[PDB]
This record gives sequence, C-alpha cells and structure tokens, in this order.
Amino acid sequence: MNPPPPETSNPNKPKRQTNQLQYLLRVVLKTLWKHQFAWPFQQPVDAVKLNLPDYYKIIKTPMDMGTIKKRLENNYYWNAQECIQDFNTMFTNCYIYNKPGDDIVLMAEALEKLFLQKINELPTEE
Amino acid sequence: FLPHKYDV
Repeated sequence: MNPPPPETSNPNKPKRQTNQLQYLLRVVLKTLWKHQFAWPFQQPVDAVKLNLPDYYKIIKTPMDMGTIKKRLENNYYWNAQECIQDFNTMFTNCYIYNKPGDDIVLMAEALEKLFLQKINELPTEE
Repeated sequence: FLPHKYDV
C-alpha cells in the first residue's frame, strides 16, 4: 500500500505569502512543471500501481511536484527555504531509489539543472 | 537507460 500523501492543508500552521514564495510558484515550479520530463514527478509515487513494495520502505520523506504545487497555491509554507527543501528532497529521493544514469535519474537531472538555474534569481525578500 | 522503477 501507498501512504497518505504529504500534508498540503493545516489551518493552524504558521504560513505566509512572500515575494520569494511567489517566485517559487511563478518561475520555478511553472518551469519544471511544463517540462517534457516532469511527468514522473507531478504526483506522489504510486507504489501500488508500479508494484514497488520497497519504495516507501526506502523513501521515508516522500515529495513530489504535485504536493509542492498545492503547497505553493495554498500559501502553506512559512518561507522559501522550506519549499526549496521540498524540491531537494524530491531530487534526492529519486537518486536514492533509482539507478545512476537510468531514465528516471536522467529526467530528474534535467529538472534539477533548471531548478538551479531559476533559483539563482530568487529575489531578496521584501 | 530502461529504469527498474517502471519494470512493473
């Protein structure tokens, strides 16, 4: 079985809209989301459908861009670092689970390169 | 190359 997905709503959690978080949605997430290699990363890994009974034994902090997108749209984060951490967790999970050079890793590498290029222009917090 | 993840 699949675990519940990561939390995207929590009324009592402290949260903000900041200019940096706005950039993370409008530039960073949008750029990665539209890419031809986004699809494995647009939703939680479905370990049931893919018959990957070890995935959620190995990966204990799952993360995906569908979750990130929801968190950004809901203004769920407190700060940009929290969101950047989610992207990095997503990439790192991929590299932990998949084999170096395999198609999924290649896809993650392409997205991560773009991520790094866009986060270069993260604005100073207003 | 062909990835194990999708080798259902």
